[PDB]
Amino acid sequence: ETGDQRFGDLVFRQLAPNVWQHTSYLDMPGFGAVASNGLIVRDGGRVLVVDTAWTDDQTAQILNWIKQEINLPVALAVVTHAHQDKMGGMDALHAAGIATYANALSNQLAPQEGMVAAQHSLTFAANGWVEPATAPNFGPLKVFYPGPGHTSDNITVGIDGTDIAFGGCLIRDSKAKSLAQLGDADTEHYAASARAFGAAFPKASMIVMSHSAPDSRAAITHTARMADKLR
Amino acid sequence: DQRFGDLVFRQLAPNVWQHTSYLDMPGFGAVASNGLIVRDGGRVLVVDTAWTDDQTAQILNWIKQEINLPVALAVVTHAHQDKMGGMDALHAAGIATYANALSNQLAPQEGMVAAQHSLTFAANGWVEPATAPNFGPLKVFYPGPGHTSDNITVGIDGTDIAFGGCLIRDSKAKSLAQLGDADTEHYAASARAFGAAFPKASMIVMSHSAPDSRAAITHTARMADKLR
Amino acid sequence: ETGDQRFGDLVFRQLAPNVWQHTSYLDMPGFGAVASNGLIVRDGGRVLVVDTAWTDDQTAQILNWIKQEINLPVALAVVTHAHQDKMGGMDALHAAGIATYANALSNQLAPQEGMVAAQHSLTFAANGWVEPATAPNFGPLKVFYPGPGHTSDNITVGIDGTDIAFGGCLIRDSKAKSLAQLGDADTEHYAASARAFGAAFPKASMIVMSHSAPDSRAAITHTARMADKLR
Ligand SMILES: [Cl-]
Ligand code: NA
Ligand SMILES: [Zn+2]
Ligand SMILES: [Zn+2]
Ligand SMILES: [Zn+2]
Ligand SMILES: [Zn+2]
Ligand SMILES: [Zn+2]
Ligand SMILES: [Zn+2]
Repeated sequence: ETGDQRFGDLVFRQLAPNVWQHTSYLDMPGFGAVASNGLIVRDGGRVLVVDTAWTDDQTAQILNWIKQEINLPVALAVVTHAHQDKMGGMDALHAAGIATYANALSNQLAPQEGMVAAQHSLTFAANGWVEPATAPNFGPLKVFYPGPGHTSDNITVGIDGTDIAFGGCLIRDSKAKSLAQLGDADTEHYAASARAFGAAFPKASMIVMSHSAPDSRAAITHTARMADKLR
Repeated sequence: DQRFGDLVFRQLAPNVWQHTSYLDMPGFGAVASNGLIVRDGGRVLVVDTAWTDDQTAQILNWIKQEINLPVALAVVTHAHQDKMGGMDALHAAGIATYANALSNQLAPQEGMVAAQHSLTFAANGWVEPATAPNFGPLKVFYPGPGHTSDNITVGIDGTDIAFGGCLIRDSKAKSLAQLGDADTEHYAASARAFGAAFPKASMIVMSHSAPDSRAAITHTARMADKLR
Repeated sequence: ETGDQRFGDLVFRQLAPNVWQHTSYLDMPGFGAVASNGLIVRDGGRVLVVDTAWTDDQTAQILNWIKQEINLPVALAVVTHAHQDKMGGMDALHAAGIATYANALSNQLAPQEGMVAAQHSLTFAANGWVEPATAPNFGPLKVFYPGPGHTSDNITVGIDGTDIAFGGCLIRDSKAKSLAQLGDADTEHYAASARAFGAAFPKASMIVMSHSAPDSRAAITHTARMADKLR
């Protein structure tokens, strides 16, 4: 697609002057290639990454692309929950010397899920905002825990200076037929958590998510309505 | 057993009592919920409120009569009415209250009053000590999502007792009785993590069964395997 | 039965001058009491116990019966696998200061079974006989691991100087209609393990077992034949 950059088996799409979406694919029975999206953010003289690819090899390719297209050191990465599409490439981040951050709950779940925990645990205030001492020097990344939904540990990220907020796997596109939630979903609170994401980033007009192309805020209201059906 | 008003108290160890309160739940009838009272030197520690403020005040008045030591702090194990229904009674009495940060985030949505203090947890599940000041023998462990996303558990140092709250059901239970806020994927691992956090505990106290052996942990984990 | 002795919820039957069988019961609602048998052995001025009762309180009843009726200290207990009927009372032994022994695998399985591990681990040679250094001062107790059957960890015990051998839950009543084997039974090897128990204690004429009264060697051959029907 126009605006998409193929790089090995990954796809990169510039979303804003300092923001790109990375996309990697995992082959799954019945579906073929399943895409997962993350973000790359240029912040002055460094790069920040949100979410790995499905695998270490793919995540190394993200770092390779950053070297080629941006040529600035990757300072830190934040992963948004303990599923393979978000934390599958933690090893490649650590081998590159990148400081990694995740919800403390994500780090506690990672071993059970067969993932590597991030090096640092984020903790959150009772109002959902990250405790700033657990997320030092995050630059424009505003990390918000909306409550359980897609998973108990899912977190979300707004990018200061842009119209962009990343709902991860919590938010689905405005035309999604289902939420694709599984047994680790909290179907009682999912709707309120989706709405709390909307409220935490009320001005964001481009909503980026893991398994759909970027959408309008209609993705948030649609997701919450579909989640209403689950309660 | 001992009675103050509508509350029942059962001594479990020299310094530990179980408190039991009841609420009529549409269909089920009178549902019991258990919490703990711990005497620790010159003070008393409470785990979980009763279903209501009035019932929780009854706990506080039994403590004053039978123990006659001030209640230093209370910890609540998740944002459901049987564990946090009586928060206002604790705050009216000047008691410092603690809950998982996530429990305090959920409390408004659940129609609960939030605790005054938020507990946070290391990646290994043990509470960050700075967030649980002066908990004495209370060893607070977050086992992972199960009954709810926010459920926490507590062992009593120097006793055989560990409190699984609503995560653990007794060895004769037929089901977990979990709802939409349960995590059926991780429930079994969380039950097993609770057992591993308090591996020497021989009396397992829980919210909706009388105290049981470690068979309650194993049975709960086996039932949880069947929801995965 | 004639000659049996009651203490609380337990029944004791003298089998030989220096050997008693202890029987405890577990209430299975709608099914009645499930009996489990173990052994008590007088060896000079000390007593040796094979298997606990189902619970700590029942096992304390065993210890009190020993004190009252034999009045010799219990030096050690050996438990024959990690099921409630054999290890359910470990805490009662430890509280009384009795040294406890089990197959290393039984001790490894105990935590996940909700049991308390024994203090000491037995290990076994390739021929099934216990490594003597791991079973110090066992006196007349001859411990044999016959291979997987009832469980992977089940062990068996002969009593030197008597005609008695204890098959635990591996050997079943010669009138049994089924093995009552569960998910942790090894049905490929069960028959060979029962036969190995018979060959390890070839002169034993009284076969004591966990869930029926003492039998002849027919209990061994019948059990092996029942297991043959499952290979
Ligand atoms: Cl995953
Ligand atoms: Na025990
Ligand atoms: Zn996910
Ligand atoms: Zn996803
Ligand atoms: Zn609950
Ligand atoms: Zn409950
Ligand atoms: Zn058995
Ligand atoms: Zn048995």
